[PDB]
Formats: sequence, C-alpha cells, structure tokens
Amino acid sequence: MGPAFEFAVAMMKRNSSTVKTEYGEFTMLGIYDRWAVLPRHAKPGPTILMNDQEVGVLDAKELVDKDGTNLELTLLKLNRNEKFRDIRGFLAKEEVEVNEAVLAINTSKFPNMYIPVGQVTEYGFLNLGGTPTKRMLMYNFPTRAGQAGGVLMSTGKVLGIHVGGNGHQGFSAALLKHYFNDE
Amino acid sequence: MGPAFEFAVAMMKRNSSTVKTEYGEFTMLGIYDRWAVLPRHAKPGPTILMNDQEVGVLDAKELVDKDGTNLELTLLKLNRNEKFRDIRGFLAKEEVEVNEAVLAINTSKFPNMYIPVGQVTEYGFLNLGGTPTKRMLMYNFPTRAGQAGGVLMSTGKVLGIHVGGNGHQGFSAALLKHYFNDE
RNA sequence: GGUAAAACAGCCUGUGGGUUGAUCCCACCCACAGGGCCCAUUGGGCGCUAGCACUCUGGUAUCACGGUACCUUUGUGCGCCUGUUUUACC
Repeated sequence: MGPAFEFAVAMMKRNSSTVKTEYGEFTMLGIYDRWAVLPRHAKPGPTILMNDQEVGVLDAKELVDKDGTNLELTLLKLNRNEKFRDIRGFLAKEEVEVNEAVLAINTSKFPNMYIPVGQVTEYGFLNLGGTPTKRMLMYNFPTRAGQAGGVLMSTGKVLGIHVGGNGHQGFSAALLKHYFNDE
Repeated sequence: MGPAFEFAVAMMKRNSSTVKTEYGEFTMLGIYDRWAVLPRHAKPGPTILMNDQEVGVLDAKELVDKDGTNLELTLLKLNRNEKFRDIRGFLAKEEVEVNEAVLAINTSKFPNMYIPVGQVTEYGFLNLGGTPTKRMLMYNFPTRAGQAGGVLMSTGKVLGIHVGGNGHQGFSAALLKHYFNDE
C-alpha cells in the first residue's frame, strides 16, 4: 500500500508497544537504546505494563521548553535488556508540516489502527486542559479518547505523539531530534 | 518471561501473518524467501488476504509423503517483493518431541495468543475427517476452532503447525526441514 | 504537447569539445584530467530529507546457553530523485 503505510507498519512492528499506567492505556514509541515516549498525562509510575508484562522505569523526564512551558511529553528509561531500533534519524530538527500523515495507534480499544489524517500544520500554543502548552501540531480529524500516544508519521519522518483533541481537531506534541541527543 | 516466549514472540513478529481464504481465518508462517505454509483446510485460491492486503499466490503444493499420504499442509509461494526471515535452521530433519512447548496463534478471534502446551508426543497416523494422515504431533490442550495454523514452538525449534483438535487433544502437522530444501 | 509505458544513465570537481532551447543563459550530452570517500580490496561500491524487506561481515548486551535485542558492514528485491533516450496513446 502507500509508502507511508509501509513506513508506518514497520515503525509499529519494531518500535511501538501498548502500555497501561495508573491513568489508562497508551501507545508508546521507543526512540533508541532504552528510552521511549508517552504522553505526559500517562504519568508513568515506578513500573508500567508494557505488552501485558510489568517493566520497571529507571528514569522519567517530563519535557518543558527553555521557559518551563509544558511540552506534553514524558521520556522514560525502561529496565529491559532489549534496545529499541534507533529512529532518531527520522526526527527533524524543528516542527514538520506534511500534506498527508498517518496516525498509528495500538491499544485494546484501537488495535492496529492506521488513520490517514491529511494536512498537518504547525499550530504552536495550546491551552491543554488549563495547562499552557507549546510546539503543538494540528490535524483535522474527528478524534476520540484512548488515541493519546499514537505516532503521527510520514514516509521517513516521525512527526509527533498524539496528545489530545477537541472533537474535530487532534493535536500532537512535536517530536524533536534534540530531545534525545542524550536523554 | 520464558526463553520460549521470547522466541515465540520474535517468531510471530518476524515470520507470521493473518490470512483469510474462502474457508476461514488462519495463522500463517513464513518459512523463507516467499514460501509460507498453511493447513490444507485453508485451501488458498489464486489470491489471499494477508494482513488485510490482497497478495497473489504464484504456486501452491498440498504435501504428501513418498507413499502419497496426506500431511495436512499446503505450501504456497507468495508474490511479494519482501522476503521472510529464513527459519529453516529452526526446523528439524525428523519429528521432534519436547517436554514443554508454546502454541502461538494470531487471528482476530485469538490476538497475540501464546498457549503453553506441555508435552508434545509423536502421534503418527491420524484419521483427520476421513483422510489417512501422517506425521501428526499430539499435545493435550483442550482446543477450540480458528486455531488452525498456530505455530508450535520451543526455544530454537519450530515443531509444527496446528491443524485440528478434538476437545481434549490438539494435533500439529510436523514441519520438517527437507520440505523446504527448494520450497 | 500531454498521457501512458518501456530503456539507460547517476562520487565531486574542473579541462576540452560540441550540441543544445537558443544564440543566450542554459540544459544536456561527447569526452578527458584531477580530487576523492566507503568496503569484506588483482577488487568492488559511492543520485536517497524516503523509505521497506531479506541477506551478509563483524561487534555489544543478555539468556533455561536452545535463543533474543540492538549496532555495524556486504549484497539483492521493491520503492523514491534527477536527468537522457525509446515506444505507443490522445
């Protein structure tokens, strides 16, 4: 099928997992080594359920910009031998707009779901649930709950992580390369 | 988890797929190159639905032994550019008994299912549905339908393909290395 | 012109030489001469902000020592980008 789906299936097979925390079930994306990404509201504790099996969290960083502003991403280091495929090369320096994107989701509510979203525009400031948030990306698609964590993709590019919606629009936290230079 | 579970998950991720034919939904195992294996009761036609994608069948063989006896396996050559991981090294030259096995199934009825089976005994002749059949492997897990095609595994070894059950006992067709010297 | 197909180029510079759409900036080609970089080297390979898949040369972790995960190199199929052809179709 489309080159984006070929890209998207591979990304989900090699780098994604289903995660349960105290606050729900999420798609989770492994960046490299043992570092992965959840939406901030997942609030992962000392251990998580990764594909129905308990895994310890060695470290959890909640991203904010230079000013202290929410970015709606939590990076967590997983206590497991396996390393993720290194997809930092698929992350861009700064926010990415595309004319057509796929949002991929893998949870028990939404198993193997590859949603074509269309135009992704760089949105910037958003008031998520009372919290000033920055580096939002926006796309025009009727979103539901339980989609947070979904990986927004384009052929050869990982744009961000779905972090919320409003009924006709969905919003992803941009996933920037320098977030993972080290941590 | 088990060394066997690590093995089975790897096998399903890299080598299995869900297949629909005119005769139901099946777990399917890729052997190498583009050769795969199904139960004969799948009876694949000129195309199959492989992970919801139409795939053409270049060639299909229903296995018989030198004596002409049913083996309950269909080998099919898939018209795909991508090639399967070569797992012929995990196949034995003759039927294998193990004292501990996992049967792995991936259909919409049975998503991401890894059934611990226990002893696998070499059963030999079976009268499947009125057809003299040979090289049956027998294991005792009161089984249900839609499990045909499940992969019977132990760490480092692929024993066979689930082809039927009886309420108490389950049966796999043994998957021997010389079946694939050239296919 | 489109519109399909095919088919063949792509390391980077200059040195020519033409041609070129045209007489001007080009674009191509035709060649030469340098500089390279990679590999597993009598050799190979080097368009990839577009990737996917297997395979191969080595590593590193881990393991119930059967495997598993990742990195790295070799190749091959599919895809993609530029051209240059050729053929239809309108």
